[PDB]
Amino acid sequence: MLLPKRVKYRREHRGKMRGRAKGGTEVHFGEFGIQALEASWITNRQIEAARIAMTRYMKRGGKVWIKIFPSKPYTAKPLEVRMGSGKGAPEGWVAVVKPGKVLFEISGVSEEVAREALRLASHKLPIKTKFVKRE
Amino acid sequence: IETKKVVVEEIASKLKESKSTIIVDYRGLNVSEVTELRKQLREANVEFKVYKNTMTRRAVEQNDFLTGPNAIAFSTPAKVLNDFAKNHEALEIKAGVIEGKVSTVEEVKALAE
Amino acid sequence: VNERKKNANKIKKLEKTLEYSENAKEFQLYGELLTANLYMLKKGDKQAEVINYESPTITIPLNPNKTPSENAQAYFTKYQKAKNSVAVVEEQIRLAQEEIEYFDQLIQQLSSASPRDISEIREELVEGKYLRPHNPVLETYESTSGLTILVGKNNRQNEYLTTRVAARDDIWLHTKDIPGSHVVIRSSEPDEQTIMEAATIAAYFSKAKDSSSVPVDYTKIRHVKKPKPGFVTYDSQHTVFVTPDADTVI
Amino acid sequence: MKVRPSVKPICEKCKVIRRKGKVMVICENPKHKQKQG
Amino acid sequence: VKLQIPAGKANPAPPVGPALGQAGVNIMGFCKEFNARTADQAGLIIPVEISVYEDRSFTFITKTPPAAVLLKKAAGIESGSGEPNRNKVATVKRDKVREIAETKMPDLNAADVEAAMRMVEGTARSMGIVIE
RNA sequence: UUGGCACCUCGAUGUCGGCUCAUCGCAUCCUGGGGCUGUAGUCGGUCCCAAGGGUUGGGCUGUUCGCCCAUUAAAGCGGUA
RNA sequence: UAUACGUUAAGUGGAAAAGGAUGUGGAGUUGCUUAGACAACCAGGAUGUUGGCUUAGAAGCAGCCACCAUUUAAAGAGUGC
Repeated sequence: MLLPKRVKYRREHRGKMRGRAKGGTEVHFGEFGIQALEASWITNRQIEAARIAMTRYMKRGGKVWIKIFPSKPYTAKPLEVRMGSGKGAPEGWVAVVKPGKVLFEISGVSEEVAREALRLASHKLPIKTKFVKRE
Repeated sequence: IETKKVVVEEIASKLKESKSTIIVDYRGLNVSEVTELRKQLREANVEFKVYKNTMTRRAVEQNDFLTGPNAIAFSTPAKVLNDFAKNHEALEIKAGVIEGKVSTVEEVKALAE
Repeated sequence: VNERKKNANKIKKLEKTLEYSENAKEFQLYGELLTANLYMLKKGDKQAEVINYESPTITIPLNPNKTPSENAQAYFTKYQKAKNSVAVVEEQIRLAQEEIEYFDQLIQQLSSASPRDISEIREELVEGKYLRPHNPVLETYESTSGLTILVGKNNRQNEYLTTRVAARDDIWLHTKDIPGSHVVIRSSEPDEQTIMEAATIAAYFSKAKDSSSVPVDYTKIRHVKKPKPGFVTYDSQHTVFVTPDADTVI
Repeated sequence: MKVRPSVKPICEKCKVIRRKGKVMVICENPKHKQKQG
Repeated sequence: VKLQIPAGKANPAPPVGPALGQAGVNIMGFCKEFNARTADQAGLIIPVEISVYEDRSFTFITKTPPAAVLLKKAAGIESGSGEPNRNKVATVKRDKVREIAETKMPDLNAADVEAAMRMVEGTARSMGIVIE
């Protein structure tokens, strides 16, 4: 459950996930990676689920290199409450994702193993994905 | 491709080098009996190998018996062969040749005699 | 003392609890016999008159619903389980006994202590996290042959002296018994006068001070085992019966 | 049967087919028998 | 049917008793017959084959010891490597390689001494032995 | 369901529970027909098709709900201000 | 009830996702392939060896490590039961 240690503002606007990514569109730390085909917010619980999933499938395998970090916080008012009276309290932390963006990489491991692990992770994630490799 | 070319080449080579050779089936026998045959021909100094019918024919012309399963036994032999055959009796001893003279079943048997 | 006494009673609990689940070998032997006799046996039977491989004749019970294979495998399973639990309890025993011996040596040191080593012992225990909140190591006095014999009532300072303040061929003198301090002269190779004088310093700061029957063990530092803390074994050792002494030991 | 939308083969002998426009799985192992619905 | 049995120890029941109780033959007379033939190094785990015709006509054949047995007697060790190629813990000599080769030449397929040696070398790789 | 928004209704839309009267859906409680089973049998579990019919009487509580007694093939979940 | 070219066959059109699938249409890359491929049928599918460790037992297949050599046309110190 990743966390930014320190932040300026505990409360931010949400934003808009228009367009494609700026960077991180291609694997370069590792060999076999995964990228997105949509745009969405992703949570520390999602990423750690995917991470531990692939690492359990691999059991010693090489290196991973996540390519993101949930910097963004997201609020949520308490339950059964009218509107207004200030912005809701923070709940967790979020990473924002554009399409064309690489999320997880892999090295030290064969292609079939990598593809299967990333499949497993994709099923923990909400969005549509693609298997990718380095050029 | 060229690999198969090389293969048929050396087959014709060892063929023309030999002057006794026998052509048999390998079907209906276990690897144990097979290796028994192999060992007794190793000590006999009688070579024995396994090839495909098509490339075998290409080597020969570089006839009718060449179909079906076919292994070959070079003596640059028939005794040990027919002994193994009388022992096990799940074989074909279909053909032979000597000095390039195509030997009949009865003729290779006679050399075994 | 509260902690050491607690650990002692803890292992007492564990031991008197251990005496009630010890049916491992029976199940092992039963599984052996059943796998040996897995051809005379019906599925549906209650008992089995069976011989041990001394040729007794044992009647092993069965589950009349199961196969002999299933039953024997269940016996192996129970053996496995009892084996596991006993291993657990024995590990806990080892832990507790290590702790108890650590605290017993610690109390020996605290009995034969000086404030300079007590200040170190406190930090040692805070490091062990039993508590909460730099070269001075040893303390010495006179000895035979006009020699100097250094010691430390603290376990940590004693170890610092034994390791960093002497060589391997030097001699360490300590108790030949349960618990006492550790002390030696720098390259302790002096006469039998000093050999017997070190025994007095050993018997003074020991588990039983003023005990007139305390044997001291003298051994080459080359065989001083630096294996909890201060769990130092020893070899290349001799032992001499001795007794406590007065401040003339200084 | 094992009715489910995530229909797959399980063992190598499991054989996917289509029947009446529906997807189904065949195997000698009936527990591997599946269908979408 | 194969049985891995020390020579002088016959009728240590629990392994072997079942080995023929399905056959139903005399276990112990057979065992002492096995000892009588295998008046050998007790502990030498002989591979003995047995063949029983349906009428209880049992005939058994002792054979050369295993490669692992001979190599553990050579190195004087108890066990091969728990993780060979991560921790080699055993070693024996090329002369001993020749010796065990020349020993078990009759049984193997390899007419070549050196090929039999290669077989034993693969075995040594499997059990964590190096050669000198 | 608890709720959020305030769109009709404040020149009046009566609001819990119960009685009578039923009616509809099926994500079926029983009955019917099947697959699988860690389904021996008897009983079961789970899933699938099926809404034709049926789906108890009492004690306590205003109660709904719930607990309890005794039965039943079963004592279904909900909508209809 | 037009013209020409194609697509779909679900009544999609005429309601919706994750995910799943020898659905089909159009291209494009690539391996093998009449010195004979894919499937099918016949036969073989072995030896050190039961690879060693662990295990009461682990013998190709509880698990750790390794995964070599021989007969070899080839047989994995082993794909699944």
